[PDB]
Amino acid sequence: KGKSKKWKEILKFPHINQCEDLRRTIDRDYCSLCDKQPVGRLLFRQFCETRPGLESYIQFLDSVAEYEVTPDEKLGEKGKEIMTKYLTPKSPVFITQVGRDLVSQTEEKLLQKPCKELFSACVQSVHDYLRGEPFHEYLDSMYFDRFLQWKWLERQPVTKNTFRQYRVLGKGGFGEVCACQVRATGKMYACKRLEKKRIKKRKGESMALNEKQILEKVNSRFVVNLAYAYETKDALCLVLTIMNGGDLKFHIYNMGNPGFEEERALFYAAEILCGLEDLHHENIVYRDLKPENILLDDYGHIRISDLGLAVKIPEGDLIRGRVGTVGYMAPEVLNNQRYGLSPDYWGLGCLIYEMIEGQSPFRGRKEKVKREEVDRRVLETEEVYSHKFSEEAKSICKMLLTKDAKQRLGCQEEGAAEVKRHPFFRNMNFKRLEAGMLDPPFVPDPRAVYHTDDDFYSKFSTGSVPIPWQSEMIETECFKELNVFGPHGTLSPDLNRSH
Ligand SMILES: CC1=C(C(=O)Nc2ccc3[nH]ncc3c2)[C@H](c2ccc(F)c(C(=O)NCc3ccccn3)c2)NC(=O)N1
Repeated sequence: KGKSKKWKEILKFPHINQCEDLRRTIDRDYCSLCDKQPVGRLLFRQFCETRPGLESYIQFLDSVAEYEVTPDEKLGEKGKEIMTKYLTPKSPVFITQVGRDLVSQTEEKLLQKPCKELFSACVQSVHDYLRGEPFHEYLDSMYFDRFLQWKWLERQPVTKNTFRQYRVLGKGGFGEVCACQVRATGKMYACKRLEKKRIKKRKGESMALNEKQILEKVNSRFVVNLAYAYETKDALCLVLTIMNGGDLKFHIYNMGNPGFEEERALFYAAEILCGLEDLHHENIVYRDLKPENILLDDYGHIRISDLGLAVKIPEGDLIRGRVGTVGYMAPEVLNNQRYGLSPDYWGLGCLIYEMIEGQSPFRGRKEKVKREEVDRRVLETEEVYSHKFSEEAKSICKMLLTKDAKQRLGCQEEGAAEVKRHPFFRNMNFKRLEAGMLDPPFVPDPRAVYHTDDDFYSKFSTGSVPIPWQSEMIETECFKELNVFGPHGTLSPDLNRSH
């Protein structure tokens, strides 16, 4: 399925003794090793399936997975099924390490009205059990041994020969993004290639590193994810979630009637709002919200896709910096004031207005107007609203485009939640949107085609990102095919240490 012919050789396990060094120097943390890291999760689960009794605790955990995705109308029926499979005195798969005391509390919260995070405490205590003896036993096992081999692979050098590069997907001041493919696994990504020459000439180091490190640590369904970072002779590359559906600028202006139906604009706004929330949760200010930085995936969901201008603000501090794009810079930025998260709500106002109207609020579409004058309109004029806005669209745009940062919607104690409560979004179910369970109102046509250096370079090129790399191995069935053990209760050669 797009894999090279030698992929099994490329991904050949190392012998287990070559992982001696890893064994000594890996934090032996349950949540990370048996839940968060996806290959570690599967291996810990495999191990459990060989110990009489533990497959109950995992079956239960899967049953709750299914519950947390179950709708409200059927939350009761499913809650009752789980109760009489796993938790009662008489249940067939009784789990004893969840208190009867907690069973009691949970029955009472149940018979009232089922609350999506109902088994909050029961899942917790289950993990409290699994992290003791079972986990420590897992560490003794063949199955962790195998995890270390997977980890070994995860850390192998990444170079341009790990990938193949195809069509250009997008372009910018500092380089271009192409569709690329991992040779060994066939998985598709987008490779953002930044010429070393341009970075140095423009002193773009900070921006490049900021972007890499922020994409590395953010994990949001509304922001492109980072899977690899590496260097070539002439470039620095980021391998990112592939977004094949075009950017919002294109979609806005690709019609008689530039501008969307409110339904659709609402929807994008909500997803972008969530994206902003995820970044703010980490104290990142984005600073460059504009339609060309939002892209669609194949299903019509969006992600914030460029973070060159984003920056981490230490807790309890403000930053200075007159950066951004003309027409999308907030007054406090244009005035070179110190600011925090506020400019992003300004940008969100700009995006909603433009999605509805088909034009920046301070700038006609294809209007010959100079930077100086746009900046002037941003600071000195109020924006106008046409017949195209419902009252609630108008309301939210004005509230987000309040010139004073301190008084602007989204910049109070509730943060983003205040924006989610605005009537404009009165129909939108955010919990489901945040869980990826709302279908978008438009699916894109797949038929369209739209010295101090060296130090910086080593900090940039860290290789594979652990969790994305493991998901890749699973998703592409490299895990399933290669994760084989010795036959009939023995060790495979890669695991024998007499070798
Ligand atoms: C979103 C976006 C570009 C883009 O297409 N990015 C992109 C990102 C992830 C992706 N996955 N699938 C397609 C895809 C496309 C495109 C672009 C492409 C390559 C670039 F290098 C830049 C670019 O220069 N961005 C600014 C920057 C400055 C400093 C450090 C890093 N970045 C912009 N132009 C733009 O204004 N925004």
